[PDB]
Amino acid sequence: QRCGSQGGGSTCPGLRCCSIWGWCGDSEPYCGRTCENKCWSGERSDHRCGAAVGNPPCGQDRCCSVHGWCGGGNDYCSGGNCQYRC
Repeated sequence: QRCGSQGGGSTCPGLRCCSIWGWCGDSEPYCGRTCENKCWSGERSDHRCGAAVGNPPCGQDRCCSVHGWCGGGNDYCSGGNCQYRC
């Protein structure tokens, strides 16, 4: 859906990346070089995520677990184990 500067200012459902064209998605054109907000380059240096730290993004192929950390794999990215960017 629409987001960011071109899209009306919304944040994406599931905290996905917003591209510079104002659309949400989860691959390179949204999250990498042409990303506007909630980008892969925006993961905290402490790897924390979730509402206590303001729902920051996780990096490439990393998801935010229900425990509150970004990581790769089933532990972080699978159904029940993952809160956002799954």
